[PDB]
Amino acid sequence: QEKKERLLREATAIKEGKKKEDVSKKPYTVKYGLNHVVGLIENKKASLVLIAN
Amino acid sequence: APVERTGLIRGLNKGHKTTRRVLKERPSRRKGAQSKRTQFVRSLIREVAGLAPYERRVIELLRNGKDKRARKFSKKKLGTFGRAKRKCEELQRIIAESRRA
Amino acid sequence: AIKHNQQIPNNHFRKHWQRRVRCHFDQPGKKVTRRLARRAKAAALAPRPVDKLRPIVRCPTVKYNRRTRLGRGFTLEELKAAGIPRLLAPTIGIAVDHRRKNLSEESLAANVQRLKDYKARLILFPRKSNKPKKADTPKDQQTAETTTSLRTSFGVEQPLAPGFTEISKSEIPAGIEGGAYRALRKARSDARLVGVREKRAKEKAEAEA
Amino acid sequence: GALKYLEELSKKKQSDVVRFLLRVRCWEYRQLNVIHRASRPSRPDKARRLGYKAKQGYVIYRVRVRRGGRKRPVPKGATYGKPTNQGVNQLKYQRSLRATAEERVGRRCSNLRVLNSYWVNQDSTYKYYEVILVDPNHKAIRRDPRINWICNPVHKHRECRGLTSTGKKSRGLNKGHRFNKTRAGRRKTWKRHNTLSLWRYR
RNA sequence: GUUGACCUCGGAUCAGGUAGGAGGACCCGCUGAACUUAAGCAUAUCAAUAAGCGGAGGAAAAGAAACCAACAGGGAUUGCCCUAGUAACGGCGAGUGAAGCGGCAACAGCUCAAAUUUGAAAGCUGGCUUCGGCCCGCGUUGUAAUUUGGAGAGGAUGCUU
RNA sequence: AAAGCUCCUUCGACGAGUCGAGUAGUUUGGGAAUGCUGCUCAAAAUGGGAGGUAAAUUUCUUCUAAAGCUAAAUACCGGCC
Repeated sequence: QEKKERLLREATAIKEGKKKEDVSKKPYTVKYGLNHVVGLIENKKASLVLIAN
Repeated sequence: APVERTGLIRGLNKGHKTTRRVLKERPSRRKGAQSKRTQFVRSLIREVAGLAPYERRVIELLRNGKDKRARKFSKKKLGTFGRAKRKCEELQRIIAESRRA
Repeated sequence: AIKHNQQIPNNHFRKHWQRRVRCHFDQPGKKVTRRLARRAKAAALAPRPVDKLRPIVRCPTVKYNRRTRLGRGFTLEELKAAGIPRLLAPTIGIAVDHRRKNLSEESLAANVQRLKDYKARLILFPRKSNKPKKADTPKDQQTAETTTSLRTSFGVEQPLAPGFTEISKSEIPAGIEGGAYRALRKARSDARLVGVREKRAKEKAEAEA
Repeated sequence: GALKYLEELSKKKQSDVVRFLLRVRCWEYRQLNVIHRASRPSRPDKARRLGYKAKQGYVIYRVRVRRGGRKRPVPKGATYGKPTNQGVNQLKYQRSLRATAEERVGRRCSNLRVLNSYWVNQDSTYKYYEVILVDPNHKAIRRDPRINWICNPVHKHRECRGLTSTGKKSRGLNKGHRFNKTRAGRRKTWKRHNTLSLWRYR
């Protein structure tokens, strides 16, 4: 729901001349996916890790 | 770089004279080369999994003991003389570092 | 059961050979089929030749070492020297050999000459007539007599180097210092004794020191 | 990235961690049927390496085999032949247990195709294999061009014709001076070497 | 306690699908003899054949080298001629017996695993729709683009498609 | 948006109860053992295989296995003509 409206919002902005990255902002989210997370900690970018048992 | 040929057959460096050249290395010949990423993984997994039964036996045989039994035992278990030598020489390194540690 | 002086026979007719006998009673019939296929293929490739350019190659044994013949494809280094895109080459009929490599410099030189004078003799129709491009043919040197075999028009000029030549007298060189039969004997004996001679020399130096 | 670590760990089938794990899982089997479904692969890296994907139409089965050499089935011990071939009790089968395992699973699932198989566990009297199969009638399969080559009517039941990886091994399909008599098909080359050809103008 | 999820194992004349049999001249496998020859006969030969069993197509199989070579080196696979009744095997008896190179027919190259899109699962079966889309579901224990050793990734630089 | 070419400090991931060894049976022209299969042991990173006589020491040559697809030259009178 949020993604579809967000993609619509930026679409209507690209048609009057203003480029993208101007109606939106840098996102902060949590990360997941087994191999994905392994990379994030191999690169020393992670701060806390929670593992299921 | 490459040596020249003598120009007459039936000799020690026989051949037909030509200007041999050096050619850039093919990407298919770097097969058994060490890479700085695989070594990280192997070290971690070794310290997670541990040693093997026959490995432990030759450790106690190698330390505080002679060395011909170690090589004979390793060949009987591993199959060939060449692999036995490499395993013993590499295995010597791990025990030696621990003592230095 | 031999009875007279004959040659000892050996005829490998002891299995059920009669069940696997091949007879070629359709030799002319097949020939006709092959010719029909070639004409159909020639009609499909309307202005292009039928074959594909091959490079020059030397036979790989000590016997047959003298002759040359056609190869399978041009190496990647040969294409780069002539200045031909890696991927465009197969399209325009030049072949490519993934796995051959150039050790000397005469085969390299021979083949780049082959490519260069081929590109000079190559027409190239544009992809769309109403919009020509820079690398196409300018539509006026576009009508000329063409070839279709490409094996006879580009075959090996001479497989074997000329048999004999002539030189003025008093220009004939002199042989090896002592004979040309003693040279062979000496060059043979040296390689026979390479191991022993080097070992004997090495021991003396280390032992004395 | 983690899948690389899995490959490196599963190589050491003697370490205490690995050896214990097999011991428990092998008891989990041998209590179920000889052939039964598996909800998901037990060796994700080894399955991915062989073409298994995670999307509707891919299935994984598990099978058990008897193990050991093959005894000649004949009444009592009589063979009624010459002494050169009358042994019954040290003979060996000419295909691999993998092939036998694959064939039984294919007969069970008569509407799928057999892709590959791999080794999971092993006992004194059994060997356990896992088999990867593909559905050739699903739309999600027919849509993708990396696999839809299997939907053609020429790949029917290739496990029992000897076209999987284990089948190609038990036949002599490799290049070189070593695989001479079987490079292109043992029967085919025998016919070629043993035919007698006559032309018109001899 | 109530409620709501997950994992494994089931029911249903649930919605939609698919295999068996025939033919088997040619093809891919498994299993597998003896008559006969050796002037007897047991290793050997007939034969890696006949009979039995499983699996497909108009062709099938094989195939882009963990190849051949020891050269001034060749370059996927298939077939004919030659190599050659040769190297070799064999109560070294009867007998059996390939391969490289060379000429020709026909030619055609390629995709996946192992990398974090992480500034946005960008992917897909099914149902309804008026054709614009929507809903549940699959899926992060990994679906698309990117890379396959000929390389490639990361950097500059100017051209072309 | 996507693609091709010329240069570069530096990086450059590459398939495991597999390869290999011992032993048994079968087969091949393959001979101190060519391929296949059962049992026991069971690897490595300039590593590994091969280089047609078993073994040790020191060099050299050539490719990169244990995952996959693809027409033509070829066989056949079984089916329809």
